[PDB]
Order: sequence, then C-alpha cells, then structure tokens
Amino acid sequence: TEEQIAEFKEAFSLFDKDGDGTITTKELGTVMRSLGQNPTEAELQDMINEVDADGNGTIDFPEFLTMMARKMKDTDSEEEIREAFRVFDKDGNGYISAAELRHVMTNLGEKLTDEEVDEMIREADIDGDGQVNYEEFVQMMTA
Amino acid sequence: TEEQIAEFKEAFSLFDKDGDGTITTKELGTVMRSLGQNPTEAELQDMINEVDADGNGTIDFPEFLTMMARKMKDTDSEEEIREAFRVFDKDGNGYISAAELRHVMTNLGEKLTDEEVDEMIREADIDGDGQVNYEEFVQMMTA
Amino acid sequence: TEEQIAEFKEAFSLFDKDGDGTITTKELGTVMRSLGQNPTEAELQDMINEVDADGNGTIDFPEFLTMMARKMKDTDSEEEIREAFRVFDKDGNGYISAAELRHVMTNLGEKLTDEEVDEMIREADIDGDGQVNYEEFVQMMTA
Amino acid sequence: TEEQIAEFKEAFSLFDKDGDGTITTKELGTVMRSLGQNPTEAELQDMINEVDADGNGTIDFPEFLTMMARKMKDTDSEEEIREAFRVFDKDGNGYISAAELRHVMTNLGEKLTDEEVDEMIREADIDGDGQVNYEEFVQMMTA
Amino acid sequence: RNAFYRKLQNFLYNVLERPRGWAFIYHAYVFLLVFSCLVLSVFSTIKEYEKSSEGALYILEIVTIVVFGVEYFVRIWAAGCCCRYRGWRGRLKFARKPFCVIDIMVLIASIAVLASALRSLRFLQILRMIRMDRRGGTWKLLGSVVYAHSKELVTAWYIGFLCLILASFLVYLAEKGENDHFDTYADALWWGLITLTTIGYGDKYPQTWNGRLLAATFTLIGVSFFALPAGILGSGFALKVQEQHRQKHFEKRRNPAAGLIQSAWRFYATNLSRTDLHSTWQYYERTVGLKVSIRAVCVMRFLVSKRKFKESLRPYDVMDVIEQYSAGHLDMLSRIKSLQSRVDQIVGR
Amino acid sequence: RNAFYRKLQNFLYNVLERPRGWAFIYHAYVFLLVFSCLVLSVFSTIKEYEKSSEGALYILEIVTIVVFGVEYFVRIWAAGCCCRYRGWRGRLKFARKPFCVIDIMVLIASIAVLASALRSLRFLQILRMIRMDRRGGTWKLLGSVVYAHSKELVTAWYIGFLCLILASFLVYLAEKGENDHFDTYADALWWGLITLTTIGYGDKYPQTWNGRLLAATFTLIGVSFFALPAGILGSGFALKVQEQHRQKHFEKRRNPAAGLIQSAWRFYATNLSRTDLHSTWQYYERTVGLKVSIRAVCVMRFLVSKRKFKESLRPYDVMDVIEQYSAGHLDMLSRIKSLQSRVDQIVGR
Amino acid sequence: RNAFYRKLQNFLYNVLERPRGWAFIYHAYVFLLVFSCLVLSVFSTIKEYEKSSEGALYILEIVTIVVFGVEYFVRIWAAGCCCRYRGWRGRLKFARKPFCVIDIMVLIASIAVLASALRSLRFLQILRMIRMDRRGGTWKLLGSVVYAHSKELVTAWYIGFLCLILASFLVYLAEKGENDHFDTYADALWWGLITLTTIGYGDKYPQTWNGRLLAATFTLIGVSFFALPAGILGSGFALKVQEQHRQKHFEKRRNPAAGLIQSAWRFYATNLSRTDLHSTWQYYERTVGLKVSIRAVCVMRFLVSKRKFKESLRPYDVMDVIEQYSAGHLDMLSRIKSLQSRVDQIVGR
Amino acid sequence: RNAFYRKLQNFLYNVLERPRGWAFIYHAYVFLLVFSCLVLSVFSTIKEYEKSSEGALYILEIVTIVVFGVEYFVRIWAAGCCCRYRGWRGRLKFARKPFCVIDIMVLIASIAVLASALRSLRFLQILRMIRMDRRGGTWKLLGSVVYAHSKELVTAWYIGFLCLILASFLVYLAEKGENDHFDTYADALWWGLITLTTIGYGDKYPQTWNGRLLAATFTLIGVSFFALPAGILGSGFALKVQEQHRQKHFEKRRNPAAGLIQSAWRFYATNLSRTDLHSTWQYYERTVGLKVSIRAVCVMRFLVSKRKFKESLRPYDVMDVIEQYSAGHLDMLSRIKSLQSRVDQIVGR
Repeated sequence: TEEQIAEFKEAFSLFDKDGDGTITTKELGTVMRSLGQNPTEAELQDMINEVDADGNGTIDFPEFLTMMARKMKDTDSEEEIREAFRVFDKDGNGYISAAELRHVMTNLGEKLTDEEVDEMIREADIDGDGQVNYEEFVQMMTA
Repeated sequence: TEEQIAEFKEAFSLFDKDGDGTITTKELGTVMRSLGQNPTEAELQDMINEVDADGNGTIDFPEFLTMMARKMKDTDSEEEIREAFRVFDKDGNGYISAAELRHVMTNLGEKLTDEEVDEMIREADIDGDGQVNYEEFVQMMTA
Repeated sequence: TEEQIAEFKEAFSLFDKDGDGTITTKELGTVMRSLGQNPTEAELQDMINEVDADGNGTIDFPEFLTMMARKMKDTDSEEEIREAFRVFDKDGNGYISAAELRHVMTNLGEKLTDEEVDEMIREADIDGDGQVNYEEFVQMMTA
Repeated sequence: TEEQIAEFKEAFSLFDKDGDGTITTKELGTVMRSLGQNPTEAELQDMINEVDADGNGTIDFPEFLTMMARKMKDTDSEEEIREAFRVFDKDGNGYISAAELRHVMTNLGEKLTDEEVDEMIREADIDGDGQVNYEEFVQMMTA
Repeated sequence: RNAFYRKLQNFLYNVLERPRGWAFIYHAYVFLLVFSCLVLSVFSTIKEYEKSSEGALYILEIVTIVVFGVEYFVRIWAAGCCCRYRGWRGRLKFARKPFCVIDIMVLIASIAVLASALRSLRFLQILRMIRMDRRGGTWKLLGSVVYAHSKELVTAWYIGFLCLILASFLVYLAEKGENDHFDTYADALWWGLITLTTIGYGDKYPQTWNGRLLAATFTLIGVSFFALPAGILGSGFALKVQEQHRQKHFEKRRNPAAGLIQSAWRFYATNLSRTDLHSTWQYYERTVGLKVSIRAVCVMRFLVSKRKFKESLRPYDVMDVIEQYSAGHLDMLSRIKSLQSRVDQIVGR
Repeated sequence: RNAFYRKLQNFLYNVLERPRGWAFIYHAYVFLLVFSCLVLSVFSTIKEYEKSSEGALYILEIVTIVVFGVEYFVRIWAAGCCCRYRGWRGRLKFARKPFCVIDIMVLIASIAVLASALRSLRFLQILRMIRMDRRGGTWKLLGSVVYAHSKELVTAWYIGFLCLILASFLVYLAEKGENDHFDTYADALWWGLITLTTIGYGDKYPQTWNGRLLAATFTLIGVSFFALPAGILGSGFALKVQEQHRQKHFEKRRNPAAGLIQSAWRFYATNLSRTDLHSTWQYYERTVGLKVSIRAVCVMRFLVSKRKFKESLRPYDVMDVIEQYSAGHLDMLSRIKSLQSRVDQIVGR
Repeated sequence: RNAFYRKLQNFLYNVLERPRGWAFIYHAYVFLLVFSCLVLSVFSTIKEYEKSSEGALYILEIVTIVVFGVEYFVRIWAAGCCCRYRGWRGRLKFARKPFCVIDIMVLIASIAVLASALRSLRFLQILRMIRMDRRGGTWKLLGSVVYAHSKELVTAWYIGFLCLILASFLVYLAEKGENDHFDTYADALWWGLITLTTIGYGDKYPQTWNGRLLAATFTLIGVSFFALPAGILGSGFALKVQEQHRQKHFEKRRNPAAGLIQSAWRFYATNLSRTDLHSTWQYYERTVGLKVSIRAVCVMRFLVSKRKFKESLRPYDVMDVIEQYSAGHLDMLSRIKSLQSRVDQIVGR
Repeated sequence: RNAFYRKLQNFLYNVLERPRGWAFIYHAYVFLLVFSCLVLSVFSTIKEYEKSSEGALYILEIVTIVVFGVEYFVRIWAAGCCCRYRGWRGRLKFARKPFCVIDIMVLIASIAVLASALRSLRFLQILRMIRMDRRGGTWKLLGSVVYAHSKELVTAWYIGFLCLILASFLVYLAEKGENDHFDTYADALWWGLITLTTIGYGDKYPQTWNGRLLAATFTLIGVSFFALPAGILGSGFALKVQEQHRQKHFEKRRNPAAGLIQSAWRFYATNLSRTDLHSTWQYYERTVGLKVSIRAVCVMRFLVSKRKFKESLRPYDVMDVIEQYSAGHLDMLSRIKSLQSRVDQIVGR
C-alpha cells in the first residue's frame, strides 16, 4: 500500500542526513550511534552489500524498499536456520532445554535479555515443555 | 559413622567463612592460600566442577560428603592410572627405574620431595628392586 | 644497428655513475630514485639476477645489451602470461569485464592510472566489447 | 703410550681450574672463552653429553681420555658424513664445484677462512679438478 | 493428553521419517520382509517348487501390503510434527509429494492385482525395492565421487580398451588356424573381455604357443588396467569420508549460528506481524518513525548475520590452518608495525 | 629365592598373557600345532588316507592336550603378578573368568572323548581354533571401520544389487529361446551373481548375440560395483593405521600423567588407610581438623588432576595444530591488546 | 555483422577446441557415432550377419565421414580466434599441425577406399578411434603416476614373479605322474600364471593331494602379490587428484599475476614498436636518453616480475604452512629482537 | 691420461654400481638377455621344439656368460673409485664380498656345465635371476609395510578363514546327497578356497537349492574378506611413498650437515695424523699444551656437531609443523613475558 510506501519514504528521509537521494554508509553509522551502539566501518559496508544491488557505495530508496518488502517466507532461509539450530543441536535429535537456550542466546555474540529469550521459547516451543523441536519453529515462522 | 560425618561437618564449617550453608569458590581460594599456595580462579572453578552436581557455583555439604566418602576402589581409575604409567612406560614393558621415578616425579608439574617419592617406591615396588611393575601397584591400591 | 648500439651505450653511461665499465646495484638504486620511486636493496639485487649472467654483482654492457635486444617473441612467455590471465580468469572461460580489468589492475600491486588500463583494453579487446579474450591479446603481442 | 697419556693428563689439569679430579661445565666455558669464543650454557652441557658416560654433570679423566683416544675410523661416521654430503649433493651425482664448497662452507654456520676450505679441497678432491667425489674423501679419511 | 497426543505423533514422525538410532531396526525388519517376498517370488517361477512358493506368497504378500498400508497412513498421520503439513491442505500437499504418490500407487495396484499378471508382480516388487531408499542419496554420493574422479576413470577405461583391442587382435592372428574357439574377430573380442576382467569362463583359452605367449605378456597389463576404477573409487570414498569426518569435528560455526537466531528474533519481534511484541521493542527503547528506523537497521543486521553465517558455514580442515595462518600472520604484521610506530612515539617524546 | 620365585612368575605371566616381542614365537608354535591337528582331522574323513590320519591323530592330539593343560595350569599359577588374582579367592575368580571356563571345558571335554563322536572332535577343534584370539580385537577393529564406512558400503552393495537384477533380467529375456542354460529367472540370477563377483565358473555363459552384447556392456559396471567394498575397507584400514601411527608418536600427555600419579599419592598419603603416613603429612605441615582440611583440598586437587588427564588424554594430529593455533592466536590477541594498553600507559605518563 | 561473424567463429573455436561444459555432449555424440561404426564393422566379419552389417555400414560410414569432413573444415575456419592462425600462412601452418595432417589423411584415405581392403577399414577405424584423444593427456597422467610409484610396482611384480616360479615348480614336481594336465614345465607355468592372476580357466587344476596342498598355501600369497599394482595405482590416482584439488583451491598467485600483466604493459608501452604510445610515457614523465632509461629500468622490472610470478606459481598445501611458518617465525625472531633492542633504547634514555 | 684413466674408472663404477639415470637401460638389456635365456630354457623341455630351443640356447648362453664375465671383471677393475677397494688387499676384500662370490661361483659353474645336468641349468638360471636385485631392497620394503600393517592383515585373513570354514561346512552339509562333487569335507574345503579367492575353476559348483542359496549369501562376504590384504598393502605402499615424497622435499638439514663437515675438518686439521697442517692451526692461534687444548675442545665441538646432525637428520612433514609450533608458541610465551617485564621496567622508572 501507499501508506507503507510513504512510511518507508519517511524512513528514507530519516536515514538521509545530507539529502542526496540515497543513504550513505556514514548515515548508517550515525543512526546506529543514534540508538547507542557504535559500529565499525566494515560493518556498515557489509550492510551495504546486503541492501544495494548496483554497487554504488550507498543505499538508494529502491533497494531500501526491496529490503523492507520481503518477509521470512521470501528469504529461502529454511535450511540456513535449520543448520544454525543443528550447530546448537548437540545430540542431534532436534531438542534443546529452555535454560540452555537462555544461557547460549543471552551470552553468545549479540546477546539479549531474559524476557526476549523467554519470548523466543514461548514462540518456538509451541506446546510449552522447554524442550524445543526447532523444526516446528522454523516451519512456522521461516516458511 | 556419625563421627566422620560430624568430622566432615567441621571441615564444612572450616571451609565455610561467611556461613551460607555451602562452600563458595572464594573460600577454596583462601584456604589454599591458608596453606601457602596461591591458586588461580579457573583452578577453583574446576574444583567446583569436580565436587558440585547441581551446578550452582559453590560446594554444599552433600557434594562435599560424597567427594570424601568414596575411595580409590570407588573411582574407576584403573585404566586411567595405567595409561598415565604407560606414558612414562617408555619401553612399554611395565618397568621404570626408581631413580627415574624420583627425577620425573620430583621435577614434573606438582613435584614432591625425596622422602615422599621414596615412599611411592616402597609402596609401588613391592619386593623392593627399584624396577617397579606399575600394574602390581595399581591393582593393589587403585582397585 | 649501430645507432641503437650507441643508444644503449649512452644508456650504459647514464646508468654508470663512477665509471667502472659496468653498472652496480647502487646505480640502479639511484636511477630508480631519480624517477621518484625508492626501491629496496633486494629488489635491485633481483634485477641483477635478471640481467647478469656471469655472477659478478653488477651489470656490464653485454648483459645490458642482451636484455634490451630481445622482444616478447624472444621470451617464451606465452604460457606464463596465459596462466597469469587464468588466475584472473575466475569463471575460466577466457573473458573478463573491462571494468574488472580497471579495478584489479589499478588497485593491485604495481597499479597504473585509467588512461593506461584503458589502453590495455583497447589493445587487448580487439573488436572492443569490454569482454576480453585474453588469448587473442597474448597471441598478438607475446608471440 | 704413556707420553700421550700424561699429555692428556696435562690437558686435564689445564681444563681443570679448581682441582676436583674432573672437568666441570664452567671450566669448558672459560677455556672456550680463553680462545675468544663465548659459548652458551646449553652448548657446554651438550659437550658433557658427548664426553661423560656415568651422568654426573662434569668430565672426568677416563671419559676425556676415551674421547681423545678414538679416531675417525673408530666413529662409525661413514653413512653420517655421506648423508651430510648428500644434502649438499644437489643434483645427487656425487660432485660439487670447489667454488660452491668455498661459498657454502665459509658462509654457513661455523664458517672458516679460504686457506682452510682450500685445504679441504686439496684433501677431498684427490686428483685436483675442483669437482669432488665426496665418497673418495669419506672412504679415505672417515674409514 | 493433547500434549501426549502430540508427543506420540512426534515419536512416530521421528522413527518413520529421518531416523537417528535403533529406528534402523524397524527399517531392517521391513527390509527383510520385502526382500523375502522378492526371494519367494523368484522361487515361484521355478516349475517344481511352485506349489510351496505360491502357498507362502499369497499370505506373505497380504502381510507386507498390510504393513505398507499402515506405514503410509500413519506417516500421513504423523506428518503433523511438520508445520508445512497441518490439516486438510497441508496433509494433502504431503499427499502431493511425488514419493507418497508412488507409494499409494503400488498399494492400490497390488490390491488390484488381488482384485498372466505375475510378471507385473515381480516388476512391482523391484519398484517397491527401489522405494526403500526414499532419499536418492546413494546415486548422489556415487555421482559426486565419479564426477570428481572422472578424468582418471576415463584414462583407465580408455587405455584398458586399447589394450583389449591390441591383445585380442594379436591373439586372433596367432590363433586362427589350429583352434576352433577363435573363428572370427568377434569371438576373439569376447575372449579378451572375459579374461581382462578376470572372469575366466574357460570356453575359449589359447591352445597354441604364439597365442599363449602373447596372452602371457598382455595379461599382466590387461587385468591391471581393467581393475583400476574399482580401486580408484574405493580409495575415493575412503578419502572423502575421512575428510568429512575431520570437517564434521571442526564445525566452529556456533557463533554465527547463535547470531543468526539472535537477529532473526530481532527481525520477527520488530516485524509488524504481531502487536503484542513489546519486550524487544522495549529493549531498544531502553538502550537509547522509530519503529521502522529500528526495523530497517535490524533487517540490515539480520542480513549481515545471514551472510556471515553463510561465510562461516564452510570451515575446512586444511582451509582452517591456511586461512587462519594467512590471517594470523597479517594481523601479526599489523602488530609489529604498530609496535615500532608506538615505541617510536615513545622515542618521539 | 622368593624374589626369584616372583620373578619367574612375572616372566611366565608376561609371555603367557599380554606379549611384547618374541613371545609371538611361542604362540606361533602352539598355533602351528593346533593347526596341524585341524589339517590332520580333515585328512581323517578321506576314506583312503584314514589309516595314517588316525595313526598320527591320536598321538598329536595327546601332545596338544598336554600342552593346553600345562598352559592353562601355569597360567593360573602365573596369575600372581596380578593382584586381583592372589590366593584362593583371587585365583578362583580368575577361574571364574569366562574365557578360562571355556578353556577348562574343552580340556575335560577332549579327555572325555578319549574316556560317532568324531564330528564332535572337528567341532571342538574349530572352537579351540577361535580360542586362539583371546581378545576379540579382530571383530572390534572390523566393526569399527565398517560402522565408520557404513553408508558407502551400503551404497556400493545397493547399486551393485540393482545392476545385478537389471543385467540378469535383460540377459534372461534375450537368452530364453536358444539356450538351455538360462531356463528360469533363478538360473539367470545365479549367472549374474557368479559373473559380477568375477568368479566365473563357466557352467552358464551367454551363447547368443543379444545376450553377449548386453553382458559386454553391463560387465564393466557389475564387476566394478561388486569389488568396491574390498577396496573401500582396504583403504579404510590403511588410513586408520596411518593416523593411529601419527597419534601414537604425539602423546604429549606426560604432564597430566605425572600430575595424576602425583596427586594420587597425595590422596593416598592423606587418606586414613594407614597410620604410618607422615612424610607427605609433614611435607604439608612444613609448607604452611587440619587433617581433613588438607585431605579435602587434596581430593579436589586429585579430581582436577584426573579430569585434566582425561582432557589431555586425546591429543590428535590435526586437532593439535587446529586447537593450538586457535589458542595460540587468541593468546596473541591478548598479547597485542596488552601491548597497546601498556604502551598507552607509557603514553599516559 | 563482422562482430557477430567473429563471435560465431569464437563459439565454434570454443566448442571444437578446448571445451568447458556441455561441449562434451557434442563430443559424446561423435564418440557414439564412430563407436557404433566400429561395432558394426566387427559385426561385418561374422558370416551370417554380414548382409545387414554391410547394409548399415555403407550408409553410416558416409554419415561419419561427412561429419568428420565438416568438423575438420570448420575447425580450420574457426582457427581465426587464435592469432597464430590468421589468413593464408597462419591457417596453413595450422594445417601443418601433425594432428590435423593425420585427420585429413584418414578423410582422403576413407574416400579412396570408396573410390580385400576391409582389413584396412578396421585398421583405419582403430586409428580414428585413438584420434578422439587429441591431447595425449591419458598416457601423460599414466606415465606420471607410474614413474612416481615405479619402485613399488617393480617390487610387487618381482616378488610375485618369484612366487609364480616357486609355486608352479613345486606343483609340477608333485603332479607329474598321476595327471595329464601338467606334462611339461611350460604347461605348469601356464597354470601358475592363470591362477595367480585369479583368472581361473579350469583347464588345468591340481588333481592330487600334494599338488592341492601346495597350491592351497601358495594361492593366498600369489593372488595377493599379482593384484597389488592395481590397488597401488588406484590409490595413487586417488591421492594425486586429492592433492590437485587442494592445490587448485589455493592458487594465491593473483598478486604476481597482476604484476606480470602490469609490467608487461609497462614494457610494451615503453617499447619502440608503436609511436602513438604516450599515456604510460606521460605517466612516467609526470611521476618524476630518458626513453631508454625508463625502458631499461622497466625491462628489469618486468624480468623481476616474471621471475617472482614463476616463484609464486608453485604454492602447495603442505609447502604453504611449512614455508610460511618458517618465514612467519623467523620474521617473529626479527620482531622479538627489535622489541628488546628498541625497549632497551627506551631504557637507554 | 692418468686423470682420464681415473675418470673412465669413475664412469664404469658409476653405471655398474649405484645408477642414476639411463644406466637402467644397460641393466634393462642384460635383464632382457638373461630373461630370454630363461624363456628359451623353458621352451627346451617341450619335446617338439627341443631342437630349435637347444640350437639357440647354446649360442645365447655363451653370449650371456661372456657378458657376465666381462661385467664381473670390469666391476673389480672399476672398484678403484671406492677407497676401501684399492690394490691387492682392497680389491681382494671386494672379492670377499658375498655377492661377488656368488657371481664368480655361477660363472665358473656354468663354464663347468659346458666343461642330466639340464635341471641344474634351470636352477642356476633362477639363481642368476634373483641375482639381478643386488640390494635386497624389495624384501626390505615389503617387510617394512607388512610389519607396519601386521594386525590388519592378520584380522582380514583370520576372519576370512572363519568365513571359509563356516560357508564350506554348511555347503557340505546341504550338498552331500545329490552331488558327486562334494564327497568329503576336504573337497568342500577345496571349493571354498577356490571361490572365496575369486579363482573359480568350475570343477565343483553347487547343484542344489540349499547349497546355491547358502553360497549366494556367503560369497559377498568371502570374496570381500579374501581380497582385503591386496587393497590394504596397495594403499599402504601409496601412502608410504606419498609421505616419503613430502619428507624428501623438506630435508632442511643442510645447516647441521655443513656444520658436520666444518668441525670434521676442524678435527682432522687438529689431529696429529699430519705435520704439514698449519692453516687451521694458525686460524686458531690468530683468533686468540695448546695443541691438545684446542684439539680436545674441537673434538667436543665435533661430537655436538655429529649429535646435532643426528637430531636434525629426522625432520618430518607433520612433525615439522607440530614441533615448530610447540617451539614457536613457547618462544612466544618467553616473548610476552619479556614484553610485560621490560615494559614494567619502563613503568618501574
């Protein structure tokens, strides 16, 4: 709809600082800083490789729209996320204890808090036993 | 018997410094220091992995009692100690000279003095020839 | 002809600074510096391994003449340059985009400017489509 | 003969500095220094492993005598020295140019001067062509 | 017992579909069942034993079709653990899966055979025998290692083929007269193919001195060139599973994996698919229009997470030491240059 | 000579039980003895040579049962070097060991045969032949490498089995009429199995042009797929013993081993099992209730020693460079960051 | 369409000459064509099927000679993409290439056969069959791996040869009397060669007890020593293509490659072969007789570039870690000594 | 031409003794000569071709004994390049070498045959055939790789032996009645041994349904277990020569080698074996009783040189990276501790 189109247009002009019809990497740096996190140069450049398609060095409005338009069903990330779960599927059966989810998720890399990881459990472990069958979660959301 | 139970209870209250019904890792550090040796943090943590069973971060009285209750016969350390002797069984026959025992034992890692290593020889080399058949020693004590 | 012989003789006396009938490695260093580039000692020594044949430590007039006398047809560098193109023949078909030539050539090692690399394209890509069949270029010049 | 026995006895008392009936490693250090070279501790210790047989830490008169008593024929160094020549037998035929002998010998490790390496050539290359058949030299002296 | 309901459905889907341990025992028993059906059908075509053959064939065929029927139906029932097959449309697309169509096909087909069709019976048994694979992984592994070793296999077969022609032709020339075995060049080629493969029937053996002398020289070359591809592919599988073992123990991609799930939940929690999402929303309004701002930057973070996961998804055994030592020493170069520069800044004071 | 008594008992237990060097010569001679008994018993069933067979069989059987008897009895006698078998109850539990029960069983059994039982004789000889292993290490190594390579072996046999069915069926169709060899599909399957394994009896060979043409195409595939598992398992054993060699030379677990014995004696000397223990007790009252204090901390030290020994018990060849380079470079990261921080503390002044 | 003209010429030269992908399908179809011609010519010599054989042979031979003719001619036409073959003299030297001479030879030859010559026909078909290689890479790879493993192959064949002589001689002695099979030592050698290679004709099998006993011992050694070179060469190809795979993924010679082309164009632009060259000439008159000065130093730069490229042209898998760790640690030695010296210069203040 | 005299003696000793290149062509021609003598002697025992056989045998035997005679004599003549064989006593000890005694033995022996002895002729030809080795390296390499893989070979043969007994026994039971092939257990064992080795004579094949069914199950196991040692030893030689190649390219022992020759000449020049030695003597009286002082310290230097050479004489491929990374990182530990200590000495100021 045009509402979300103009909504991403406002997101474009909020990303935009100097007003060159595109979003440079420095705008990405200063908006990530605007939330509190201080990223590295190569990080923002990698983000550009995620968004841009013509290879200019910035983020235009079409590529930003395309990045915001697609959902998990439009990603082909089923095998990707199942492999990522498999690396933390230690025994290889398909199950991990909820406390182990909290421990790993909240202490590895881009960690989160307890309410968020518990939300992951309540959304992944459907019947609610703490023993999560990751395939039900990835075939629910990712697909 | 209740005598050794209360004896380990006194050992529990001697390990205990603040009195929380358990033995923290810092109490382990300060009692090892109380003997003269200054251990590292990870060392005491590894000791916790040896003693504790529920995974709390301290040493309660039940786990301390269980650690003190079992003997070498209750360890399943026969193959373990035979392999450790095998690494110092250079020729592989089953024998090492008593002087080589002294040299290695008193100069490798957690070394001891001469009376102690000679006690090891008098307890390992049964007939007393200096040429120790390690299997007789491990099948005498470890079992 | 004797014109080019005396021309290389003047090049010999321009390489020559002290006048010992040969060209030392230091003369090479100071003439490379005379163009602006500051080379390393081992670099000039490697150049000596390229020119000299009797193994003295300098560059005499005969070896300098022989180095200047031979052309690409007198080098046996067909397979050499085809392999060097193959390492930048990523797909392995025999073609590279002209912009990729510019990017790599002008940003890898002993890089050049844009007019020079475009001259490489106009001389390598014969029909002028940007998609260079490197074998036509190496069988044109190198042979 | 007793002449060489007392001669090595004088060498023993010249090695000896404090007079304990043996030659310590420090005496080795100070006599190597007495010639100008300053060796390392581990070097002298390795020399002790060469000389001593009972494992004391010093060099007694019997072991020093035995080290001085044996000749190249009493060393079993035929294959050893032939392998050492083989590592510098680059082509593997059995021959090396005399100039290459000088270059390597006088610039590798415990290098010598020109008269000494030329003496090696005059003693190794029997007929005197510079192209040394190392096997004739090792079957002449080493055996 | 709806939780126990779903637990039993889970266990069924676990054993019936991708198995882990002792489930191979169930598959082994159905394997032996269908295999004994095959063997008995083979015994059926023999004239004498036909009576006992059919006398057990009817019964055991009913047993195995009942087993296949319940297996198929409970597989459809157990497909609930998978979300893509849930309810009418999901389970019916699961019925649209080609393998399951072949399965229900042979079920109804065999029942129709019971409702000169014996040749069709053995054909259907070969079909249901191939059915046991369910994956095609066998042909995939074979094609992988063949395509890898393609040039060496072609070399072995090509040079062996030339050795076959040459040896057989020379023998034919030397043994045309005093032997009725080699009457044409075709029979000679039959001899060559039978010996160089080390089969050795014995119908045609050289019975001269020229022929036996020539064969005695070309046999050590023939039998060595026609038995190369077996050894080549054998050592190929061995080396491949050996490096797959090594790479199986060195995953080391747990960090980008956790990052994948991390920013995946960041995206979902920031996605507008649900309104009750506030926990992660609050987690970003605390660590400080704004919705889509954090959303867009989070989608970028999830895309770099997905690509970083894709990169670290392929760590090898030799590529580990190679790439990490190139990286390690280049970082070391930055270390030594930073060392000299900073200690010169100590000298600069 | 009680020390010489125990020394001779030691030497007997060394050769009879786990051997090191030339003891395989003794075991070789008893191997040849029992094997020649087997061969002679085989010669016994032949009708003509029966006389000389039994004429040597009685005598040599008495020889080998005497040898087995003294071997068993002196093994019981030499079990003294092991502490678990010392005296009545220890040596009797050694007699309770299942292998020794089988041994005394066949001894008394053969004597009872001497006190239509010839079939039982050859059965007992096969039993005592299996007896020579004493370890089961053969089946253990075989099962290890088979279970490792299980999927590739299954692939080879499965695709070869399909090639067997297809080739044999086509041949049967093409060679039903003008050949009495292939009369049913079972005889055709016999032909397929005999050729694809490169046995080649020669009883059934194709005698047409369709059959020989089809076989000439499917033979290069059959004989290559039925001889894969031999080459696979062969290269499997080769690679396994090669990496076992590498890992045998890189033990490097001597440090935790000495630590194991160190704190093991620390525990025993601190344990209340003996009152004469004061040397190590004094060693801790010098380096400064207290008994159990040092005891408990020593038991913890022995447990971390045992677990550290367990960890360092498995250093590999590739895991050595991999783990030590990950560790080495991460330590290096701590080095470079400590470098910059401390030289900044030099800048901070 | 002169650009499209040259594009089509390019595509023809791509598929006809060195192929990349699906071009193997075209070569496969001409392979099957010439192979079916071979098979039909083989069927021609059979007396009965001669009629249908020739009835298809004439036609299909015309088809394949037309295909070979157009292939040859369009190959000459497509040689334009290569510069060495451009115009009369270039394309005629391409006609002077020996392989193309053999090709035009067999073309005109077969046409002359159409313009007792059947034996010449089959000979020509074997020739054109070898023609399919076009590279000689098969014999090159074979010779490479044979010369590498030469000593082990010689060991296997030599010890197997001695086992053949010994076993066959003993059998001959033990089986001269009561068997008409072994009548001389030559027939005994024939038996030995036929069994140790696991061919097993069945014409000569031992029919005694001495002979069968001796063969039963020497067979486990013979068949194991005569089937070694097959397994050796098999594992040889496997390991060779495995390390070629590893080295194929670790080229890392891109830097000297770009340097090669860089200074190559530096030389050409400085070379006096063209007068319009000023861009690079200006590039050096800006970054500041002089022509030959920059020329000579550039030729030296191109020679060091060529030699550096030659050095980095051979990076291995194990040589990478070995040489780069020797280099890495020696650089590290320079680092630690520079560390101590420079921090002593901080102490020296 | 005494220098040319010794040069020609050198070249003779080079080709006759340890060869490098094309000398294998000379040895090949004498190999073919003696081999054709063997083949002709084999043709001699055949009754018909005896005439032409002896007619070429006498002449060619004279040729090969003349060749062997001159080879032996010029080998004695060319032994001058070796110092251990120089003059009467040296060359006579060279004649005392056992191999040369065997050589002169067969020479004079054959001449004595010319001065029912035909069996002795063929025996002597087998002897002189073994003579071609001259090194025993074949048996040495074989024994090395067998002793390395001893346990796996024993496993394969042991389990295959049990499979042979079991399968043959079951077949014998199932095929005693309706077959004259299997009449005793010995003939059944002959069948088992002939099939499991994939020889397949065809004299005894199962002719029942129980027997063929049992054989059809145990054949896939027999033929796989009896063809394991061939593949095992094959891959063994392959891996061994592959690591020998790697270790051949990574000698890196040149430094202790030059040190060996360095201090070796230091010892000889300091040794009292010659009085003209002053150059190195002066080299030590310049770089400053004293004779033996420098002598003793030099002998110690030569002994540490010899032992250091012995240590560096064994650098491996995996031991290189392993030991040098342990060393590299431990040196690195000394580096980081020296770093912190010395920068603390900068803090200490």
